[PDB]
Amino acid sequence: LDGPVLAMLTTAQQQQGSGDLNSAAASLERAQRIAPREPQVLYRLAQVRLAQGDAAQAEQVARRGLSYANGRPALQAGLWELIAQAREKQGDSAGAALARQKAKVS
Repeated sequence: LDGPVLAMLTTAQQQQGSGDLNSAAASLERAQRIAPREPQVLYRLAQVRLAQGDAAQAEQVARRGLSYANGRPALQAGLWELIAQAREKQGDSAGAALARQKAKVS
């Protein structure tokens, strides 16, 4: 396992788990300096932003992670569900259903 990326993920999850979504986001942006193309980093980053209520932001991060998630179906399913939840919180139930449709058949 790649230690540096995993260290930042681990640190991010400890911070999110503690209620410090700001630092978690900072830790995940530091993770990108090591792994700018890691969809799992983007997945967690989109989660933290979504948990902060920054839905439109989360959606674009998750949509970016998706472009790097090719041939990783469990992860693409996860990212689409995140995108659905981000559309929902933006008042968009059509784009949310269409996203959950892509999560179910990827």
